[PDB]
Amino acid sequence: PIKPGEEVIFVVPINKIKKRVPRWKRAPRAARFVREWIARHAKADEVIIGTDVNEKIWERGAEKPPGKLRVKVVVEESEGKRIARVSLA
Amino acid sequence: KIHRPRRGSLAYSPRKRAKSIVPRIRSWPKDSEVRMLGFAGYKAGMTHILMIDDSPGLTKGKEIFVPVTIVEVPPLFVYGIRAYKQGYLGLETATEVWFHDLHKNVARRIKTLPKNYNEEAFQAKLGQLEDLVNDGEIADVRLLVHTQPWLIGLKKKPEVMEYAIGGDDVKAKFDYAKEKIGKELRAGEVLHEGELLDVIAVTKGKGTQGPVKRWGVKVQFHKAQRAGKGRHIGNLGPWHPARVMWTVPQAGQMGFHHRTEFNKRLIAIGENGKLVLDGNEIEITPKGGFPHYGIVRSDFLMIEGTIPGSFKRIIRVRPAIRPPKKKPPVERPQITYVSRESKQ
Amino acid sequence: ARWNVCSYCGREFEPGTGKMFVRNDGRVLFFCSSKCEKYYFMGRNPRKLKWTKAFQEARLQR
RNA sequence: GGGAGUAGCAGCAUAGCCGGGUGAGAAUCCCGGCCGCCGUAGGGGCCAGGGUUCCACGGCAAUGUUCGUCAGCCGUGGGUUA
RNA sequence: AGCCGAGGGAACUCGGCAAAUUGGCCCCGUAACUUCGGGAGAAGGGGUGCCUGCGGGUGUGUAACCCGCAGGUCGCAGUGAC
RNA sequence: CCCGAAAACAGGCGGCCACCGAGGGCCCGGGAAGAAGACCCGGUUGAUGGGGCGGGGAUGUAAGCGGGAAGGGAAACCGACCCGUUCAGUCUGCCGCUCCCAACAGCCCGAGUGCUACCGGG
Ligand SMILES: [Zn+2]
Repeated sequence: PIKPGEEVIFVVPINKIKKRVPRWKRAPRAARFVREWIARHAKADEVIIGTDVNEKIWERGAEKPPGKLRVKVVVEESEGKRIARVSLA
Repeated sequence: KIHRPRRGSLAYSPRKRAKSIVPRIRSWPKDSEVRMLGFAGYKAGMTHILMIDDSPGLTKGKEIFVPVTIVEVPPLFVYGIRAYKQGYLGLETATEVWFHDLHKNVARRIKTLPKNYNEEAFQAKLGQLEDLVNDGEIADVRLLVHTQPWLIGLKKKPEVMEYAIGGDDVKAKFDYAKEKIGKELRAGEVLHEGELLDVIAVTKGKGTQGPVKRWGVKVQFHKAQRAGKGRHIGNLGPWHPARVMWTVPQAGQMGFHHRTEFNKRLIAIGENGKLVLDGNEIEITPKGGFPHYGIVRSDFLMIEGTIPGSFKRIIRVRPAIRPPKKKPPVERPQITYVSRESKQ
Repeated sequence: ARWNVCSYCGREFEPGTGKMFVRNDGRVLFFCSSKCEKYYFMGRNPRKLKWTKAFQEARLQR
């Protein structure tokens, strides 16, 4: 899969879970979507999201999260388990 | 008292999900032309044309507006011949012969294909079938067919079907079949331009629905709307008989029903995705493609009006079993315009 | 098979579409879409909108 | 006992998320930040009535409409000066 | 519990129940009848934003609060939401 | 025309396994299907979802920069709005190309015994 050291740009589509959820619960769902998307695509078993990504998502409230996030993903190996660290771009 | 007709038809009951997605043809017409009595394809989209009216009735000889459904039809592969005999009640299968070299993707539907089965054995089995058909124990002959979606890029898992042949005799039918097995059929070899067709398919799914939408029940008065019973019916029945009858409108599955439609005129059969008007060659695929269906590549039919089903669904056409006495002619009507503009 | 011309945004639109509006004085108008018709009867000026042709006809008069 | 592992734990103020910790154990306990409700009252003060409910340390059998390492709950020791 | 609905406009119903219409301020103009106090906000009509400016009242006031007018311009809509 | 092998004479044909293993389910990526179940297409013999590149569509010409503007002020300068850069910018629950990321790793159900009374070969 993606090599540990090298940092990759991913674009997370949040437009997908919109209309799956009530309007007032879209940002809390978008967070979990980011987590799962990044885990699946990095083949990671743990994920660590930044306060900057969170504050980006909640920039406008609980009703209008961005339709596409653009994140940088860098991976670490510790005890034979992959761990992603997510930042903005 | 006051009278009105009942709400809905009892002729399409039980209104239940279809046993299969591939439709089923129960009856076949009386044709003399020895030919296959049908074809199959995949539905692409709708558009409109303008044509000079050929059909009887005022509006004949004028320029009118005609909506049109495009049906994509790659060739079929004929892989089987199947005989039927007469039993105590009705027909019953008697023998089958298959072709030996079949595509690698047919095992996506028929997992258990034969192992040795070379041409030697194929020809021997054919001979047995012929020596049986020349005896007299035979009642009719049919062909076994499969589709080839790999050509248009739609899918790989194919569809398998059984079609009939025209004529009062069986040895002419066997000659036709023996000539056709192992090869491909194109729609121009079978269907004519101007025929009336019956279309057969499975309709779109709507889900579980209530009686207002599923049977045409009238919404109730605004006081009942404020009481909690607007989209409900009033009565499940009387006191005696002391049970609910099957004729009382209830909720349940709406859509995904096996339907048929009569007398849809075939207007044009095209080749390689283009329509050659009298003057010049033209394309049918609109700007930006069809919504929910891409570009048309192989072959296609223009059908007058509407047909049952969603876009990428499998359709089956046959020549009309219930035609009128005043038929329109069999020839491509004069077309003056075809819409290629964006349909999305 | 005549291609008709919108009286709001000036473009040619295809057979089997659009609208004709008739006034009680016999004058006629053609409309390609719901938008052009609504803007007309609402009172908007197509001469300020860069997606019409009245815009170029005015660009001249500048 | 069956009803039944069902109804109800919606409606009048729809609120939580990221990071860190403590711990056998954390949707719900603590710290930070983001996002939000009230805002001539859901803020601030004080009668009657209640009577220790106040405070700190230690706990989780039971109570708390869920969990709970929390608590107006349980244990020990304190606290009201004209 | 709420938002919009083409064309018709109470044909619905015991019944125009429910919903919708109107809506602030300035100016003009306002009936029958009357216990001459009222009716009366009767009714009916026009206007209303932003910008650039000019004047008036009280006041020592290029402090403060109020009152009139012209011109330019944007929009389907200027008590633009409440 | 619609339903229909639970039609108790509980059917007919073709083919594959049994006398390790034919087939099937879970699982993964999605919807043309959907209250749970079921159904359909795909799973590296690969364009199923995302991305990037382009096509088509919806609104209606972005910010910044430059010039003008009723009128005001000694002058510098204010100034609602207008023109140009600009069929622009933003968006796409639509199509196409392209293996750049992910459809991996696997796990379970599974027919398989016989007798007299026999039918037609041995
Ligand atoms: Zn127009």
